[PDB]
This record gives sequence, C-alpha cells and structure tokens, in this order.
Amino acid sequence: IIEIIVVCALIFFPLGYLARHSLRRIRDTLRLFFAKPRYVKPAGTLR
Amino acid sequence: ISDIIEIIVVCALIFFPLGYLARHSLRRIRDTLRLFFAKPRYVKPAGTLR
Amino acid sequence: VDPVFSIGISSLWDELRHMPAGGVWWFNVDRHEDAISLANQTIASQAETAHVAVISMDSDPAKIFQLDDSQGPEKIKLFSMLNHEKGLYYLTRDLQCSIDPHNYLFILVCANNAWQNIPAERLRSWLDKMNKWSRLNHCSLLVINPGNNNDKQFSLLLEEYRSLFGLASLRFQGDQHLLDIAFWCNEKGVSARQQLSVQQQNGIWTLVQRSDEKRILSNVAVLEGAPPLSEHWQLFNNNEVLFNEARTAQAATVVFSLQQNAQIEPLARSIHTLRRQRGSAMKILVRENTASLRATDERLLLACGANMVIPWNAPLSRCLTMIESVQGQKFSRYVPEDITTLLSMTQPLKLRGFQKWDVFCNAVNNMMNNPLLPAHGKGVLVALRPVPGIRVEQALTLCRPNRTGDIMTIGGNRLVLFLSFCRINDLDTALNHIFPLPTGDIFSNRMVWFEDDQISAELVQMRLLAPEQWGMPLP
Amino acid sequence: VDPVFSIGISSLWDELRHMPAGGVWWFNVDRHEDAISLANQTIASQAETAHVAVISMDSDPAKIFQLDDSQGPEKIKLFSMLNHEKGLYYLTRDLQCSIDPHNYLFILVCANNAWQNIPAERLRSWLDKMNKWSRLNHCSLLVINPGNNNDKQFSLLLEEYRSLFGLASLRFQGDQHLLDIAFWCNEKGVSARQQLSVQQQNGIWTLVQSEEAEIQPRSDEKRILSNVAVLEGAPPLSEHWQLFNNNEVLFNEARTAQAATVVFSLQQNAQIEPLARSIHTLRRQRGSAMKILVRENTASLRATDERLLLACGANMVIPWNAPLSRCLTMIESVQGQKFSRYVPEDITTLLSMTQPLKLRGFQKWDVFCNAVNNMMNNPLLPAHGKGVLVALRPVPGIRVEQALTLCRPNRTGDIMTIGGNRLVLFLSFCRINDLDTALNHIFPLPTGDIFSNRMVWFEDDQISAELVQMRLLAPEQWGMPLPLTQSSKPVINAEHDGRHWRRIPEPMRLL
Ligand SMILES: Nc1nc2c(ncn2[C@@H]2O[C@@H]3COP(=O)(O)O[C@H]4[C@@H](O)[C@H](n5cnc6c(=O)[nH]c(N)nc65)O[C@@H]4COP(=O)(O)O[C@H]3[C@H]2O)c(=O)[nH]1
Ligand SMILES: Nc1nc2c(ncn2[C@@H]2O[C@@H]3COP(=O)(O)O[C@H]4[C@@H](O)[C@H](n5cnc6c(=O)[nH]c(N)nc65)O[C@@H]4COP(=O)(O)O[C@H]3[C@H]2O)c(=O)[nH]1
Ligand SMILES: Nc1nc2c(ncn2[C@@H]2O[C@@H]3COP(=O)(O)O[C@H]4[C@@H](O)[C@H](n5cnc6c(=O)[nH]c(N)nc65)O[C@@H]4COP(=O)(O)O[C@H]3[C@H]2O)c(=O)[nH]1
Ligand SMILES: Nc1nc2c(ncn2[C@@H]2O[C@@H]3COP(=O)(O)O[C@H]4[C@@H](O)[C@H](n5cnc6c(=O)[nH]c(N)nc65)O[C@@H]4COP(=O)(O)O[C@H]3[C@H]2O)c(=O)[nH]1
Repeated sequence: IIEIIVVCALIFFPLGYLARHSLRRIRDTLRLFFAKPRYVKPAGTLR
Repeated sequence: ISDIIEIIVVCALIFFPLGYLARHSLRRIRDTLRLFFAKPRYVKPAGTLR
Repeated sequence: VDPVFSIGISSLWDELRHMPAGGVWWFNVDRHEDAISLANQTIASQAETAHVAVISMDSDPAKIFQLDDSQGPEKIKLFSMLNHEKGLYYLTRDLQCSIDPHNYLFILVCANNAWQNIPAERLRSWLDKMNKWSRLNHCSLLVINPGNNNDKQFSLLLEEYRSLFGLASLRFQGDQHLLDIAFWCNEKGVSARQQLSVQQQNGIWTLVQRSDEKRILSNVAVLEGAPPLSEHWQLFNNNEVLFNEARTAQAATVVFSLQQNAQIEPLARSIHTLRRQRGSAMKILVRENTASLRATDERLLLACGANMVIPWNAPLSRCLTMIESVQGQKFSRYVPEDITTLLSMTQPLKLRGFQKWDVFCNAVNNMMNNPLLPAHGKGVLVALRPVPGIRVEQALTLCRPNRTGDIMTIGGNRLVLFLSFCRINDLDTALNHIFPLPTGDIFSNRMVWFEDDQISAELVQMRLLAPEQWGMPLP
Repeated sequence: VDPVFSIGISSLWDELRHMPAGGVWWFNVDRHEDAISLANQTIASQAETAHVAVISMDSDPAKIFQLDDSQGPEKIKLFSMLNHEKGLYYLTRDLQCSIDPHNYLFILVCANNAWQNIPAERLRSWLDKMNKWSRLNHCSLLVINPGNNNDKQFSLLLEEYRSLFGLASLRFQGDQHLLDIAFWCNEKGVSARQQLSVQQQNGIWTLVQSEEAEIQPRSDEKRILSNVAVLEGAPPLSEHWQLFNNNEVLFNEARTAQAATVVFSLQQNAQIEPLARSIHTLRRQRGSAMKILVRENTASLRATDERLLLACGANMVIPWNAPLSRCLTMIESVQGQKFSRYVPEDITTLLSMTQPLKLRGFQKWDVFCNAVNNMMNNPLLPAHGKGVLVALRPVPGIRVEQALTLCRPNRTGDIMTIGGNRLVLFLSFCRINDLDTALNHIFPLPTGDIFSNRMVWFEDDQISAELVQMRLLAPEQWGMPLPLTQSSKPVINAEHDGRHWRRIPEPMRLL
C-alpha cells in the first residue's frame, strides 16, 4: 500500500538522480545509435 | 493486483521527474542555501584596512 | 595518461613539436598544396597505435590524402563536409555520431579561402566551443588553413589565444618557407614568437638550421664635389670596386650610387651577395643621384639587403645625416637565397593595352592572389564613367597606356583601368600621362579601389556583368 | 570595461605587468619578507578605485600588510584562514559568502612552504577550479608562494598552462634577484622564458637598465600610427593606417603599442624638444621592436636637431625634400628592423649636446682658443663634425679690424677673433660642404671682395693643431674691435639691415 509506494519512490529517486548524472553518456550513446550526421559525412576509413 | 501495478507505475512516473528536477536544479539549490546562511567557516574576514 | 601527439615538421624541438591530448592548435598556410602536404606529413609522423581523423572540405579525401608505409597509424578515418559554414558549426555533433572522441587527433584541412567568409563573432564562439569540447573529451584538434589575406583573422586568433594552445604560420618565399610560431603551449612549457625557416625536400618538411664599424666605403659620386669628411672615408670610382672591397669588410658602411636605371639589376645582385656572405653587421646604403628609380625597384633593393635608399630629392647634407642614422644598427630582415624570385616581382602582369572583360578580370585576379607581392600595394583599379556626349569606345580611343602592366577594358558604359604598382596618391599623374585631354572633360565620375579586399570584391561584382554588355574597339 | 590589474614591479613592461580581470597568476618567491614586500608593492600599485582583497595565513593581515598613502586603492578587505588544506579547498565559497567577487583582485599570500602538503592531482584540480571561478566571476587571483624548494611543484605548474595566465619565480642570488618568467599572458599577448635582474632599491622593486629587446609579442607589427599631416590629404593606404590629429594624441596611443610604426610630423622648430622627450619616453618604455619615424613637412630642422631626434630613439628622420611616395617607401624600408643603439636615461645630456658653446660674436684670442678647445674636448659630440675653423686673409685694400666690422654672425655658436692679420672664425655644427653658405650668410655676398685666401680645418686633429699654433701668437698681435665712433663709416659699400647685407651702389667715373 503506502509503504510499498514509499519504497518505490525511494528506489526511483536515486535512480533518476544517477540517470541525470549520466546525461552526457546517455546523449553520446544515443548519438552513436541514432547517427544523424547532417553535414559531415564520413567518406571512409582509408588504408 | 491490477490497481496495485497501476499505482506502482504512477508512483514510478511521478518520482522520475522528481529526481530529474532535483539534480537539474541542484546547483541553484546549493547557491540559494549558501545565500541564506550556510556556514561561512575556515576563511574569516579580518577587516577593512583603510 | 593522455598521450602527446607530434606536428608534421622534421627536426623540430620538443618544446615546439608536441601536442598533448587536450586542446586546439591552429596552423596557417599560403597555398593549398602546401596545406595538403603538411596534413599528409602530420598523418605520417604519428604513432602506430594513435587515433587520427582527417576532415576535409574537398570531396573524396581518399584521393587527396595518403598514408606512410614505413610508420604512421594503421588506419585514419576520413570525413567530408559540404561547402557550408553549417558544416563547421555541426562538426562536433557530426563527429559524435560516428566516433568516441577520447584521445583522438583531428586534422581539419579546409578549402582555399574557406575561413574568409566566417564572421568574427562566430569564429570566436567556434574556437571557444572547440576548446571546451577538446578539454572535455581529451581530444586535440589541429586546424590547417590555406588562405591569402588573413590579417584581421590572424589578429582575431591572437586575441583568442586562451582558446588556442598554439598558433603558427607558413609563408612561401620562393625557395624556402618561413615558420612563424606566435605561441606554442605543451607539457614542456610555453614558447613565444619564434621565426624559423623550413624547406620541402622530396615532399618532406625539414627545418633549415667591432673593428671597422666606423669605416665608410662610398662611391665618388656620392660626395658631389666634396672633400672626404674624415679619415674613415674611402672613395671609389664605381660600384664594382666598391663591391670587391666591401666583400672583405665586416661592419663597414657601404654607400652605392645610382646614376642610371640600367644599374638597378646588377646593383640588386651585388647587394644580395654582400648581405649573404657578410652578415647583419654590415650597413648597405644606396644613394640615388639622378632620378632613376621606381617604387618597385626600391622595394627590390630593400629586399635584396639594402638598409635604405636615399632619394635624389635629399641634398648632400641630409644624405650624410642619414648615413649617420644607420650606424649601430643590424639588418634583421630575411633575404631569400633565390635571387630570381625577387626579380620576378618587378613586373608580374606582362599585358598591355585593351583586354576583353574576362581576360582583364582573370589577369587582375591572378595578380591579386600572388603571395610574393606587397600587401595592399599591388596596384590601383579605376572605373571611369564617360560624360554624356561621348561613349566608352571614344574614351578607349583617347587612352594610351605606356607601362607594361597597364590594362584597359570597356563594358557597361564604364572604362575600367588597372595600373600596376601605382599608388593611390600618384593616380592623377598617371591618368594625365595616359590621356591626351584632361581627365575631367572626358569622365563624369571616378570609382577607385586600391586595397586587396576592395579589388577582389569589385572583381567578383564585375564577373556578374553578362556578355553583350562588354565592349571592343571599333575596327 | 573590466579593470587591468598590475603586478608590483616598477619599470616592468606592460607585457609582464598587466593582469587583466579573469585569471589566476602564480608567483614563486624565495623569502617570506620578499613575499610580503612584493605583496605590499602590488597592493600599492593598483588604481584608487580598484577593489583589492588579501588572504593570508597564520597572522593578522591588518598588522603585517600595509597600504600606501600616495598610491594604491583607498580601502582593502583582508581575510585570514587557518593553516589547513580545508581552507585551500573552501576558499572560493568562503569568499563568496562575504562579497560578490566581481572585478576584484585577491592576493593569496601563503604561509612558508604551505603548498608542500598538497598532492599533485588535488593541486591540478584546484588550479582548474580556480581558473573556472575566475572566468565566471571576472576576478583575478594572484598567488604569492614563499618556498624554499618547489622544483617538482614548479615543473607541475609548468605543465599546467591551461589553468594559469602566468607563472613566475623570484630567486635571490647574493646581490640581485632574478625574475624568471616561465610564461606571462595579458591583453597584449604571451611572453615566455625570460630571465630578468631586479633589485630592491629603497624597498621598491625595479628593473635594472637591461630592457634590450624583450617585448616578445608583436601583434601590431603592421599597424601604422601616423599624424594626419604625414599623408598629404591622401586616403589611408591600408586598413593598418590609423591617423591622428597631433603628436600628443599619437604619443598617448603609441605608449600602448608594441611594434607599430609611429610616424610623427614636424612643422616648427618649437616642436622639436617636446617631440624629442616623447620619443625618449617611447624608446625607454616600449622597447626596441617599435619603429619611430619623424617626418618633416616644412623646413624646421637642422643637422643637430636631427641628431638629437636620432639619439633619442628615432629610426629615421624623413626630409621635407622627399615627396610623399618616397616617404611611404622609406616607411616600408624600416619594417622588421630592431633599434640596436643605446639611448641614455637622462634626456638633459642629449638636450645640452645640441648647443655646447652658447657664445656669439667677437672674442678675445684667449676666449676663442679656450672655447673651441673645450668644444673639441667634449666627448658627447660627433667626431669630425663639430664645426669648421676658417682663417681669412683680407684683401690689400682693407685691414683686419675692418673685416671684423664686416662680419655679423647670426647663430649662437658662431665666434670670431682677430690676430696676426688673420680673421679666424668658428662656425659650430657646420660641414665643410656648406661653409660657403655660412660665409655668405655672415658676410657681404661676394666674399672675394673682402678676403684674398682662406684656410679651412674641419677635423678634430687638424683643429687641435691649428689651435696649438694659434696659442703661440704673441699677445701684441691680437686685435680689438674698432669703436662705434669710427666704425660708423662703412669700410665697403655695404650695410646691414638687421640680418641682410645689402650692397649700396656708389658713384664712380669710368675710364
Ligand atoms: N613620366 C613618366 N613616364 C613614364 C613612367 N613609366 C613609364 N613612362 C613612359 O613610358 C615609356 C615606356 O615605359 P615602359 O614600357 O615601362 O618601359 C620602360 C622601362 O622598362 C624602362 N625604365 C625606365 N626607367 C625605369 C625605372 O626607373 N625603373 C624601371 N624598372 N624601368 C625603367 O625603360 C623603358 C622605356 O623608358 P622610356 O624610354 O623613358 O619610355 C617610357 C616613358 O616615356 C613614369 O612613371 N613616369
Ligand atoms: N602604373 C603606372 N603608374 C604610373 C604611370 N605613370 C606614372 N605612374 C605612377 O606615378 C608615380 C610618379 O610618376 P612621376 O611623377 O612621373 O615620377 C616618376 C618618373 O619621373 C620616373 N620614372 C619611372 N619610370 C620611368 C620610366 O619608365 N621613364 C621615365 N622617363 N621616367 C620614369 O620615376 C618617378 C617615380 O616613379 P614611381 O616611383 O614608379 O611612381 C610613379 C608611378 O606610381 C604609368 O604609366 N603607369
Ligand atoms: N637661411 C638661413 N638663415 C639662418 C640659418 N641659421 C641661422 N639663420 C638666421 O639666423 C637667425 C637667428 O638664428 P638663431 O640666433 O639661431 O635663433 C633662431 C633659432 O633659435 C630658431 N630656429 C629657426 N629655425 C630653426 C631650425 O630649423 N632649427 C633650430 N634648432 N632652431 C631654429 O629661431 C631663431 C630665429 O630664427 P629666424 O627668425 O629664422 O632668424 C634666424 C635666421 O634668419 C641657416 O642655416 N639658414
Ligand atoms: N654655423 C652656421 N652654419 C650655417 C649658417 N648658415 C648656414 N649654415 C650651414 O649651412 C647649412 C645649410 O643652410 P641652408 O642651405 O641655408 O639651409 C638651412 C635653412 O634653410 C634651414 N635653417 C636652419 N636654421 C635656420 C634658422 O635659424 N632660420 C631659418 N630661416 N632657416 C634655418 O635649415 C637648413 C639646414 O640647416 P643645417 O642643417 O643647420 O645646415 C646648415 C648649416 O650647417 C650660419 O649662419 N651659421
């Protein structure tokens, strides 16, 4: 009931805090995945 | 059972922005808390040596 | 922890060569091919395990960039950006899409005059953001810019020395290149304002490593019928014997005499040899007796190693005081080893008389892009609007240039002249020499451009004139 | 808008003394008393309106630090902290507790070897945080570190350029202190790797006279700061040209330049001496990279005044004979040249060198010989260019005292005397090439109608020999001026209209 609601709240508070601390990491990974290069297109790794 | 899960999800949801805004405004919160009283320790002003 | 990278210059000191992993460095080049060569060598000098990327405005970097077989990284990643300033603005995010930039060296080789249109404020903001990003990601950025006229931009870079970790320049001087390091910051300290000489052999940039002070050696003609002033004066009949005796001298004062125009070319060579074999202690003066000089020839003599050229307007007493002026002074200017590259600057146009619109514009643009010519002093571009009652063809009839580097064109009810090496103050005299009737009864208005940027802008607005608005002399 | 603070060293270049707001500067000093002296001088060196605060350890700053009544800010706010690392950590927020540090200058005077207990990584983090804080708050921090031995710390700071605008050390070496500037950055560029000799004279740190060529940044090597009269109404040739109305404003602007060509304009002789003073000041404060040019526009100069301007520090004086195009070419002829001559500290000696005789007219034999000998015994005058000594033999029709009546010198340094049927005359700062011009100015126009022959001496040894021969003349043969009662009648048909010898026609009968 209320007790488990408080427990879930407690869980989520530092969970979201740690999620915010890793904002830069999240943005970097999302940019790697989504991969929208608008003007700079890699021509290719040359040997 | 279902209502329990629904309430759990609601609590989860409402509390995610809570910890998001708590970190986002943390620096401003600290700045305000310093402004009010904090504890100006260690370095102590001697005086205005005119 | 973070590694150090190395610039693509051979035999460079460790203070001026290293590049720690956090920061931004800027390098300016005179020509595009030199920028490409320096970029290739910089890629070639790196360690095998290092991470390197190259970003180039020109398409297909796989065709213009190469790798060294003996050493260098196993692979480099190429990026291409369209000819848009938004490419530079988005560079950081666009790279984040494709690379994790921890200890990555980014060589950015821009196109020719690529940074010419970027506003000052946005360039400052770009530099600040690049410095912040580099320090955050522990990546280093090397910017190589082939440009032509970056004085204002170079001043901006100097004022923004907090964003940069190093600023250097490479200027073409015929047979050798001049490396001017404004500042360089490394783990070994900070270096300030060094001037060094670098040469390219087989495509590789390698760095190229009290007794008679009161004596005065002079031509006889310098003293117009006057006794030798002191014991320290030796009088010679011509400049040939003066050159032979000055060969032995070390810190003596040599005063040549310019009586005739034909002497300018050999005098230049003599001064060159005297300033090469004998160092900066010697003082070389050219006393001009008769009016036998142009501004261009005086610039040539100054570049060949003369301290100053004394005009014929100055009488003997003023010349003697000027001879007193140069005493105690050393010649700090650089004299290029090649002599032909100095004499080639005497006349760079070699086109006389009427030219069509396109050939005129191409010739003037080519002269404007020449690196081995004085800045803001290459010539004067004039557009003359004829008075009503006479046409531009009739104005072309009454227009006879005399020098070699003077060209004309007619188009759009304008007569556009270019006069080479003429200064803006001495423009009306030139126009009086060219036209038979006074300028003022033939033309209504005069537009004049004499600075490099102004002439370039006028040329780019002169190509917009569609044909059938051009003109030719009536047969 | 933000202030530019200064380090407490006198005669130090603006390149190594200015500290713009928004940075952290590091000072390593050898002795605590030297540290306190430098801190006090830096306190006194600031502007009156400047806001300065001091932070000290293990003492009351109100008793150890002093303010000057003639120079410095009106008031300073002191701070003291316990000898702890926690204070070094909390400094920023503790200071933010009291005053909002906008455009303030914090002098951090530490205890002896206080930074010996701080580990490397925490020191680097502290420097980064202080750099960030200074940039945000537009305040400057000056860390004065007394240290017996901080070689490893000095190396760590050497690597840490990205957090400091300047790193300097001050080491005592028995008789003088050496100021070793590793790198210094201000609004005027970056200076690096300089060793200087400084001394504490009357408790004030000063640079010994070893300025040489130490202005490393030459950002304005192409800027041309010139009087508006130099360009004869012509357009500014390039964007590098900045014109000025007079030499006073141009001088004020040029005191902040490094390697800019400064072209003055001279139109009257009344403007020579102050121009000389200004040039002396510029060459004494802005080093040898500058190009100082004096451009004559009207006839307003002698050879001696040109020598004065050259000896004050000017590279070249452009004669008014040269037209504008030749002047511009001569301006570009001096680019990239360093002034390697020696400019003395005292301008008074140079000003006195422009006229060392100060005696005009007839003289006795003794006075003439002694004056010329003293002129040639002055070791501050150009060799073989001091003047011309000329002995004139009169024509048979006239005597020697009459010839004395016929000479009226105009310049101050011209003297003459009569002896042994020889009118001998010394014209100071006259060249042998222009002796006839001077004689024509001080005699009736044809000098062959008053003198048969002349003997000229224009070299120092020659004039000394002639004076030695003249001193041997018996006193009985010396001459005296004729009284005005008998000199009223003209010897020749000439008269003096103040400064012009006009020849009066006389009646005569033709053959
Ligand atoms: N008043 C005046 N007239 C000018 C000027 N520039 C050119 N001219 C006239 O143009 C003629 C041809 O000059 P050019 O084709 O440059 O061909 C010139 C040029 O190659 C050479 N030359 C003469 N004086 C000089 C000089 O001082 N410097 C250089 N570099 N060449 C000179 O001699 C050639 C023939 O000279 P000229 O027989 O005298 O004939 C000259 C002269 O009448 C100028 O600045 N002022
Ligand atoms: N592009 C161009 N510019 C022209 C022309 N005529 C005159 N100028 C410009 O006018 C300046 C002064 O010419 P000036 O008073 O006749 O004074 C001239 C003239 O008396 C003499 N000079 C130079 N070249 C020649 C030449 O080829 N022949 C003769 N006879 N005199 C020359 O040297 C003086 C200095 O000449 P600069 O220093 O070169 O400076 C020259 C030059 O910049 C022309 O036809 N084309
Ligand atoms: N043509 C000619 N005349 C000469 C020369 N030297 C002296 N004079 C004449 O001598 C007068 C008095 O000169 P001063 O006693 O030295 O006293 C001079 C001197 O102190 C000063 N002065 C004028 N022009 C100059 C100058 O170019 N340089 C300096 N240093 N002083 C000058 O002004 C005073 C009065 O000058 P003025 O009224 O012009 O009157 C001058 C002038 O008529 C010379 O080389 N050429
Ligand atoms: N001791 C002495 N020397 C004399 C006298 N008159 C002429 N000289 C010498 O003759 C040189 C040329 O004088 P200038 O041709 O009249 O040409 C003079 C003249 O035009 C002008 N100038 C100099 N002082 C005065 C002055 O006091 N008044 C005026 N009006 N002009 C002066 O400056 C030019 C250059 O003068 P400087 O460089 O000094 O060089 C002078 C100086 O060495 C004189 O009375 N006494």
